[PDB]
Amino acid sequence: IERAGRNGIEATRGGQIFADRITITGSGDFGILAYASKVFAEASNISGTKNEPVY
Amino acid sequence: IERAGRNGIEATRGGQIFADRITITGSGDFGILAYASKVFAEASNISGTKNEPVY
Repeated sequence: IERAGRNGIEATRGGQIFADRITITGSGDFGILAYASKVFAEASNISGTKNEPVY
Repeated sequence: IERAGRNGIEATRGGQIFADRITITGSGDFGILAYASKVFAEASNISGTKNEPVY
């Protein structure tokens, strides 16, 4: 993922998201956002996040 | 979910039950029950439960 206008990854209302080595770049908001939902990322390359990377 | 004869939600023996604004009412037993299992209910509206609502 790259150049996201908003959160690079958003998981809302209990929706799990699987990820292993996903590269995140230039997101408008939090690169990874958990909203009562799980997110898995064994590795990552979160970069260029205007707000806090992991939320 | 209304007027259940037993626990209005049940995740047993594993498994997951997704829920966001789920409404329960009048359940005969536990409003939400879990046996080694995940249950997600962000904004549940448990009501009229005879036994303990969340278990």
